[PDB]
Amino acid sequence: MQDAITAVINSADVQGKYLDGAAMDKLKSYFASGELRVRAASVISANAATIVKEAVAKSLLYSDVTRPGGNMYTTRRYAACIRDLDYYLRYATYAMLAGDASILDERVLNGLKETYNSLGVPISSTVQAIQAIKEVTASLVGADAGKEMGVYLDYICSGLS
Amino acid sequence: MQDAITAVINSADVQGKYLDGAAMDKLKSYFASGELRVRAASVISANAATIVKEAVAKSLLYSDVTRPGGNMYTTRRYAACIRDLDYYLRYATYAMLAGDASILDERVLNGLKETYNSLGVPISSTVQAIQAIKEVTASLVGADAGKEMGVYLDYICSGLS
Amino acid sequence: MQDAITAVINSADVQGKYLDGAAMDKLKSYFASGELRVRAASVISANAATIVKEAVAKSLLYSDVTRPGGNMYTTRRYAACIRDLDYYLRYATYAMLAGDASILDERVLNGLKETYNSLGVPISSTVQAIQAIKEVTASLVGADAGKEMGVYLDYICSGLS
Amino acid sequence: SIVTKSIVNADAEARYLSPGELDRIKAFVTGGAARLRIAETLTGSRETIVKQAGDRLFQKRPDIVSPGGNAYGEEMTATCLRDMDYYLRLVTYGVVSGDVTPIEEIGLVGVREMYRSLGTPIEAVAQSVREMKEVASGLMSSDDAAEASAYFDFVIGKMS
Amino acid sequence: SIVTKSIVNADAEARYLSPGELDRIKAFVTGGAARLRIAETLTGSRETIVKQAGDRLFQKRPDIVSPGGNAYGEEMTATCLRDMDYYLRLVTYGVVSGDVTPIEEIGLVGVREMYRSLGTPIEAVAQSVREMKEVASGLMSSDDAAEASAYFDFVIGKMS
Amino acid sequence: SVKASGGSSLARPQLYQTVPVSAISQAEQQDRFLEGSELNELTAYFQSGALRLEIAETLTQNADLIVSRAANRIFTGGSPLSYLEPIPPGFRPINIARYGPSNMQKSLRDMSWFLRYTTYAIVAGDPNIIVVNTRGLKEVIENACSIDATIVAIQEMRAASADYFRNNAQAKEIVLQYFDILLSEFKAPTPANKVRQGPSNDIQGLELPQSYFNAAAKRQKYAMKPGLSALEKNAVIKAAYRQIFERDITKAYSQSISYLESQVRNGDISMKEFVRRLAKSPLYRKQFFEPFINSRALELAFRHILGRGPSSREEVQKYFSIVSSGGLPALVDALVDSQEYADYFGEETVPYLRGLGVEAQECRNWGMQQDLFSYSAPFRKVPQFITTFAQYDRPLPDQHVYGSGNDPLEIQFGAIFPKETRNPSKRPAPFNKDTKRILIHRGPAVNNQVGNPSAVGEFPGSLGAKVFRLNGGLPGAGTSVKFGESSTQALIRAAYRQVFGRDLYEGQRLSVAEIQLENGDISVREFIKRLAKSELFLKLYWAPHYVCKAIEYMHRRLLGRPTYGRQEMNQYFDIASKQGFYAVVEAMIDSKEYSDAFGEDTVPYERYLTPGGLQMRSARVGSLREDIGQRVDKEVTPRFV
Amino acid sequence: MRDAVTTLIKNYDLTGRYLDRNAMDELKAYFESGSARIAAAAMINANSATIVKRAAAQLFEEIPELIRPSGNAYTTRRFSACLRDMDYYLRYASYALIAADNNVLDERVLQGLRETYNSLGVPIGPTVRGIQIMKEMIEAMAEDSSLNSTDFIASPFDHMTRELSELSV
Amino acid sequence: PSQVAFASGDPIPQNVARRTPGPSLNRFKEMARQVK
Ligand SMILES: *[C@H](C)[C@H]1/C(=C/c2[nH]c(/C=C3N=C(/C=C4\NC(=O)C(CC)=C4C)C(C)=C\3CCC(=O)O)c(CCC(=O)O)c2C)NC(=O)[C@@H]1C
Ligand SMILES: *[C@H](C)[C@H]1/C(=C/c2[nH]c(/C=C3N=C(/C=C4\NC(=O)C(CC)=C4C)C(C)=C\3CCC(=O)O)c(CCC(=O)O)c2C)NC(=O)[C@@H]1C
Ligand SMILES: *[C@H](C)[C@H]1/C(=C/c2[nH]c(/C=C3N=C(/C=C4\NC(=O)C(CC)=C4C)C(C)=C\3CCC(=O)O)c(CCC(=O)O)c2C)NC(=O)[C@@H]1C
Ligand SMILES: *[C@H](C)[C@H]1/C(=C/c2[nH]c(/C=C3N=C(/C=C4\NC(=O)C(CC)=C4C)C(C)=C\3CCC(=O)O)c(CCC(=O)O)c2C)NC(=O)[C@@H]1C
Ligand SMILES: *[C@H](C)[C@H]1/C(=C/c2[nH]c(/C=C3N=C(/C=C4\NC(=O)C(CC)=C4C)C(C)=C\3CCC(=O)O)c(CCC(=O)O)c2C)NC(=O)[C@@H]1C
Ligand SMILES: *[C@H](C)[C@H]1/C(=C/c2[nH]c(/C=C3N=C(/C=C4\NC(=O)C(CC)=C4C)C(C)=C\3CCC(=O)O)c(CCC(=O)O)c2C)NC(=O)[C@@H]1C
Ligand SMILES: *[C@H](C)[C@H]1/C(=C/c2[nH]c(/C=C3N=C(/C=C4\NC(=O)C(CC)=C4C)C(C)=C\3CCC(=O)O)c(CCC(=O)O)c2C)NC(=O)[C@@H]1C
Ligand SMILES: *[C@H](C)[C@H]1/C(=C/c2[nH]c(/C=C3N=C(/C=C4\NC(=O)C(CC)=C4C)C(C)=C\3CCC(=O)O)c(CCC(=O)O)c2C)NC(=O)[C@@H]1C
Ligand SMILES: *[C@H](C)[C@H]1/C(=C/c2[nH]c(/C=C3N=C(/C=C4\NC(=O)C(CC)=C4C)C(C)=C\3CCC(=O)O)c(CCC(=O)O)c2C)NC(=O)[C@@H]1C
Repeated sequence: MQDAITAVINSADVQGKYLDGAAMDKLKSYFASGELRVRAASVISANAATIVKEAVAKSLLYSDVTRPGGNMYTTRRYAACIRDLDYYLRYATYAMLAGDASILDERVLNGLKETYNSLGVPISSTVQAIQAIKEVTASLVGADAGKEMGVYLDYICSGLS
Repeated sequence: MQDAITAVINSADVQGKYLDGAAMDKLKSYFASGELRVRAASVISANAATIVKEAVAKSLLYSDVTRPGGNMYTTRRYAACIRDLDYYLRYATYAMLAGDASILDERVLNGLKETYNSLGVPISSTVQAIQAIKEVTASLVGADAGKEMGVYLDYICSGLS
Repeated sequence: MQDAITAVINSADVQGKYLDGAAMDKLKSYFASGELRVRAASVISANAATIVKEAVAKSLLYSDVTRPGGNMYTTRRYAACIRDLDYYLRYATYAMLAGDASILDERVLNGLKETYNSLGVPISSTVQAIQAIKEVTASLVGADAGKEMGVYLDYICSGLS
Repeated sequence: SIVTKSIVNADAEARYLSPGELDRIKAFVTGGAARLRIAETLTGSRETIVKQAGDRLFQKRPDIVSPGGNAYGEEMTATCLRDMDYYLRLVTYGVVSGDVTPIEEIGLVGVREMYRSLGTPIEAVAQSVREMKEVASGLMSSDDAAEASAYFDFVIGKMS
Repeated sequence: SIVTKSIVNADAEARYLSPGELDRIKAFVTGGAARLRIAETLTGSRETIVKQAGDRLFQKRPDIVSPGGNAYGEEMTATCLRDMDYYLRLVTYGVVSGDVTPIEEIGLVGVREMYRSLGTPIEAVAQSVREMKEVASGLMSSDDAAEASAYFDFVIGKMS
Repeated sequence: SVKASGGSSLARPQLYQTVPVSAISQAEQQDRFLEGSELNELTAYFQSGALRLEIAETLTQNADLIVSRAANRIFTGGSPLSYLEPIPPGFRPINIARYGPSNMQKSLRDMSWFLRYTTYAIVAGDPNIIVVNTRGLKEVIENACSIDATIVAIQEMRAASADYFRNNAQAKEIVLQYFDILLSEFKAPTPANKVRQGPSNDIQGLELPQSYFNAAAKRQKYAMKPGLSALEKNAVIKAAYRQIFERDITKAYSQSISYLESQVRNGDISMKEFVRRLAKSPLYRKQFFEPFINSRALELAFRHILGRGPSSREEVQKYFSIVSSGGLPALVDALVDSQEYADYFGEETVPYLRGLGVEAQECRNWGMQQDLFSYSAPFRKVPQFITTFAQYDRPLPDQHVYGSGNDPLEIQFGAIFPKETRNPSKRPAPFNKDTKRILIHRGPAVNNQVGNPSAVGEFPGSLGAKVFRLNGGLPGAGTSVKFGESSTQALIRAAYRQVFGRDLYEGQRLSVAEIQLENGDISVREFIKRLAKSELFLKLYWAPHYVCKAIEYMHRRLLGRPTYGRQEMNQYFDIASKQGFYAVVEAMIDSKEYSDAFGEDTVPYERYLTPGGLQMRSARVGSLREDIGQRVDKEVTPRFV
Repeated sequence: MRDAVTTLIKNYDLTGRYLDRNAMDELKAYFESGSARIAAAAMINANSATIVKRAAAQLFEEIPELIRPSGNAYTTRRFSACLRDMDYYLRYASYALIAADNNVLDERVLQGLRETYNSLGVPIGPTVRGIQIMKEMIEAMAEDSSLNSTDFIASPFDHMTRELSELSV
Repeated sequence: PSQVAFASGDPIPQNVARRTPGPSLNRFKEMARQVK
């Protein structure tokens, strides 16, 4: 994976360059955002389970997905799905802290579409669940942090497209 | 491609022998089933659009694939899925007429799985739609010719898996 | 894998239904067939080596397959081929006991055709060997259990051609 | 066979077989006993046809089996008769199939290049097929003889 | 960086970043000005740092610049100073990122194999990094000298 | 980063033309032996070779003096030779101190470089290198170098070089001619770049410097005209067959459509109409339509009719729609009637492969077009343009980090990999060192060690594979009918089936290891280590494979899962480099994850699958569940009943 | 090809959502930056040839091996091809600046670029350095001129730099 | 007749020089000229 600092480091290294003014400026901008990122990460970590619970209640419960024949039917499948929502929330928090989507490219979206297609998991339903997670997380962490976390959750969603 | 007649001829030619009694029996069996094959092919050709329509209504409509984020969402993708089913029905009819699945490998299956994987087309959903096609065709064509068509539709399904 | 009972239960559970009259009728029919299935399976377990021996002698021996240049030539390849026949007979017996072909698809036919194509194993000769197994088993176990074993051996053949 | 021919034609046009093509397949399927009978006759008299035709050929064109000829020698004459037997077998394939495609695909695509490389005169092979045709027609009824002669002369025309 | 290392540690355990890890990231990000200043001081004196460290190196190991040594002649000595420049630049990378991963990925994984292939005594490179460390610590305060010395010692310890 | 790769094969553009390359390519592009023309050119060139090498020798020996004369005539006020790396009206000598050391260095270097490449051209027998690298050098150096000064220097070098050749009008004329070409080409203005405009809005426009085209091998162009001799018309028709069918099937198999050839050589039909009807023919249908799915057939058709592969996702989409609607005739008509076709080939010109050197190339279909232009293109059945174009727009696939070929079939026994050359199907993707492959647990989903790392070793129950453990005591840890003989032997045979996939033939089992296990002297882990390190395992599963294929299969057998990515793969592969097969086995079985998942008493087992393996197992008609991937309608008796 | 508006619309259509307040704010930001983006593109159009020439000269001064024997800019053929590649990068960077979206670079520059350069032996690193040189020249030019917004300028070049360059850490 | 041998003849080894630090090390070269 590659965060803002590491992205700057890579850009400088591949030119054999020491960090110039612009690179230090990018580092300083990331430092300025760091406080907000840490605050949002703390709040989400404290409330990941309830964020997932509310997202599920919003998007999945009391629909054909949880009824007999639906992909969330049976306890094993329901547990797997809420586990997946835990995955997406945790990795979106990781990306928000890093300020970079590369972790999502490396260990979230790689082969995910094939995984769900082979399992038969419905793509549209999980996209709507991730949208619900974005909305609940925004309502918990405020407009700005919700915008950033939404950037990364929407990155995941676009990956599933 | 090979049909049943050409299949037996080539099995004799690879060994460099004339057509013996068993080969003549195979040819007689094919000539005896040809009338049923032709009638079934005429019936399927008359109702091809209806067969695919009813199979899709039976399997895919009002499910995840047709909603935003599902692989059949947008009119282009819906039309593409429909005409993939049209392909499968037409080639299954070809194979049933020929009494041989050689055409399916040659002009359907060779590289189709990789294409679907690259496009992210769900294979299990495709198999369920093809099974719906099998059921509709059998209800339209009869039990025995329906079984023969099912053989080649299942051949396509297995090739996709 | 599913047996007949588990197939009934899965259809019911996918509907979310209790087992109604028709499902109980299917269960009763399978229970009625259980004794015949067990007798046939005991006979096949008793005579498996003989069944394979006679099927090979009927279908493969004294032909180009065993002579230099054929795929069964060399003791290693001979052993591999008769091992494969033993595998197919064992799995057909499993399927007959279960009354379901699913174990064949999950354990045997998955990737088998690609395997034999990458190995250069001749498919028609294998199918003929399996059909010889079917005839030997029919003559050994009867005409009813012979018919069921034939259904499952023909299932194995269908997934190879 | 007509089945494969029509299927290929329809496939290239991304369409189902037309009713005319299906009726043609129906007629071909019905009229198969006569074809299988002609083929059974030809395969029954295989060695006799090959031997008589080879005798007639070598009588007619001694240069083929005289010094300097391509078929000169015990092994060369045996090989020439082997080729005659190949082409009889292909003719039976064509009769059974009701089509010349098995003959063309097995033993006429590039046949000129092969026999040019081997040094065999192709017109003498055509003559050999003519002799085989005469011998085969001698052992059949007029209608069956004409039906088999159709494939024999297809081979003859393609080989000369 | 500190962020990526903490994320990787947490993800290996399938958990969110702990409060202690979050506090460490917060402290790093708040103290950023000092580390950027340290990087700027190392970058500005790069020529003199490399030059004086190389002088001390060729004084402590004259052999490498004696005939038969890896750094013999102006070309090989120049390339040695160039390598010292690489390792100083990586030191700055590790300082600004608050983690040794950039240094390690760029210049330590498989370094033994490279300098063994090139016939370069790896111990002499470690000693050169020691010389650069001393010169660098002579150009900054004690606190930031220690801050840089952590990563300098990392490079030295990995190359020994 | 980029999400897909079209592959990358070595590209060898021609830097310049030489006489043997010219002649041999002239023969080879026409698919024939060298004839009297080319052989005579070769004879004359080889005969002149001794003289040419004499010229080169004398010029390289005296290059110092010639360059010195040039530098002395051109420069004033100092010694140009202090550091070595007819008269135009505007010529004036250049001052060394004013002009500068860097520019003086470039002046001397350029003079020596001109002489060096002149000797190269003499030896090659063709001035193409000089033309290529000198036409447009003027505009490159006008603003820092005097053109009159360079001209005078080249004239001085020409005179000095020719001064050594009073022999006769053999050496002198060659030197003078090559230097005259150099002079006129340095005096040349820069020619305009060759523009390849996008035929539509989904394809970008490009341009190529004319020097690049001049260096590359020239594509022979065949045009059917009424006035051509019969032999020329024959050559044109043969070229048309070579283009459309990828080889001369008339020469090889006597395959031909005679009436089409008569019509085209009479001028009844144009070469464009001839191409249209030939590509619709049953010959073309049988060779390049019937053997392929439509997706691959259209790519081959683009090769044959346009001389290029698909350029974008939109193009393959459009033409696959066309072939779905109207089949081969519609596809051929669309390609031949396209504005692009008429833009390049018009009515008379036989289509030709464009590719590198003929025009500016696109990056997006680089590798795919490299593959398509190979004569082995007909034997790739898997579509390459639709697959790669779709994969550009999507995240990384489920695939081994080193490619699809490194994924074996997830079957009970056998190490079956796709062979790179047999039915080529390679699907390269850029996995960096840190990607992690998503694996499907054989068991409860929530026990996947990614989300539940402490679940490692949790037996999967009914949802996963059977697990064999030496839980019961071992025999003799006298009496007969001791029941502890069946369990231990079942475990031994299970271990054999796990390490090798299936049971061995008689005489192959490691009997000493079996007794040493049955006597409590070793653990189950030690026994499977002995099995994995056995010469039989080496011969079966290590020796016959690509190193990384062997490692991947090993990992699946021993750790019960595919590798996650480049970290595990790289460590095992590095051990393979340094130590060898036994050390790789040691690393796998001594790893922490082995201990966690399997103790000293558990036979390894399949713990995870790739999506592809699970789909293979569970997507067949007889195993596909009714609720997976479809709408399950609840059936209720009609209310009127 | 996708610009900023098309990217936003794709994101919202994926979930079947009507454009909300955040969408309108992002569209407003793009529309208000449009004038500055147009001005930057016009300034690049007014200096593209000189930008390319000066960037190439600086690159060959920084890495002199490129124009020396065995260098990939060695000989006029390769030198001209290199200047051509720099022109490509500048033209597509200008496109990306106008679109406020780097997908045009992904579709028409980067996809398969590593494969082509590997096939030809073109060295990637010097090309990335040349891209950065051109970026710095554009930024200095924009600063000198009467342009208000110049932060977007770096985005395309950096994108190419990140997409093509080798991963070091 | 034996003169035809070029690829079948005795190989003529060509001189390929070991590469040396290019101008990109010029500064360090100066430092090397001032390190003695
Ligand atoms: C009753 C004894 C207790 C109780 C029950 C309760 N459950 C829910 C909601 C759900 N229950 C399930 C359970 C299952 N789905 C399955 O597929 C299976 C096996 C086939 C089981 C057991 C699910 C999935 C839900 C989610 C809702 C949905 O069906 O879509 C509720 C509602 C809770 C809420 O906030 O909505 C309740 C009340 N509650 C008690 O207190 C009892 C101890
Ligand atoms: C929930 C919103 C939807 C849903 C989910 C669902 N998922 C599974 C099974 C798995 N989920 C994953 C996903 C991941 N594993 C990873 O490592 C990552 C990357 C961080 C991801 C995203 C996997 C691999 C599986 C397979 C089992 C395993 O965990 O190893 C299921 C169960 C499917 C089944 O048939 O058992 C379900 C139900 N299903 C829905 O309907 C929701 C829309
Ligand atoms: C209303 C003006 C008319 C009408 C509508 C109608 N539509 C359906 C079913 C479907 N409609 C769609 C449409 C879309 N899917 C897409 O992706 C797009 C682009 C965004 C469109 C427009 C689809 C896919 C379906 C299938 C059902 C499903 O969504 O799963 C019906 C139902 C028909 C039936 O028999 O089920 C109806 C009634 N019908 C009229 O008569 C009006 C003229
Ligand atoms: C329908 C039951 C399912 C479905 C289908 C679907 N397919 C596509 C796109 C393509 N399908 C093909 C298929 C073939 N290529 C061949 O050569 C043959 C053999 C005769 C076949 C059947 C191809 C090539 C495409 C790509 C076309 C293109 O370039 O756009 C789509 C659209 C994918 C997209 O991204 O546009 C769809 C929707 N999808 C489902 O969910 C059903 C289960
Ligand atoms: C003679 C010393 C003993 C003996 C021999 C015997 N063998 C068979 C039949 C077969 N033997 C083989 C053996 C091989 N095939 C191979 O590829 C290799 C290595 C190259 C070997 C050694 C095979 C394959 C057969 C099957 C027949 C076939 O070739 O297709 C028989 C006949 C058995 C029967 O019932 O038909 C016999 C008699 N028998 C003795 O008693 C001697 C000790
Ligand atoms: C026998 C009737 C025919 C025949 C067989 C033959 N097979 C092989 C080799 C293999 N067979 C398999 C099969 C399977 N692996 C599985 O997981 C399953 C389900 C349990 C099956 C059926 C495999 C994988 C191999 C290769 C690995 C191995 O052999 O252990 C051979 C030998 C080929 C070789 O030289 O490798 C042979 C001879 N051959 C015939 O001619 C008969 C028609
Ligand atoms: C033979 C009895 C006389 C003869 C013939 C002759 N014809 C040509 C040239 C051509 N003949 C044709 C005719 C056709 N081409 C077709 O495709 C068809 C339609 C099915 C026909 C009827 C054409 C088009 C040509 C010109 C192109 C070609 O050569 O194929 C020649 C050669 C003329 C030449 O100058 O090369 C000859 C010799 N010539 C006689 O003297 C006989 C009386
Ligand atoms: C001026 C009086 C003299 C001079 C100087 C000069 N040259 C350059 C730059 C270049 N020269 C070349 C040369 C060649 N390219 C080839 O392929 C060959 C063989 C035919 C040669 C000789 C090239 C490629 C360049 C550009 C790259 C570079 O700088 O090396 C300059 C600098 C130009 C600038 O604008 O900075 C100068 C001053 N060349 C002459 O021929 C005169 C004797
Ligand atoms: C200059 C900074 C560097 C350099 C360049 C160089 N490139 C080539 C050849 C090609 N460059 C490309 C690149 C593209 N084609 C496209 O369509 C696009 C996307 C918009 C790009 C970026 C291609 C495809 C080629 C080959 C085809 C062609 O010439 O059009 C060369 C010549 C290579 C050779 O010797 O054959 C050179 C020199 N060289 C350097 O040293 C710099 C790092």
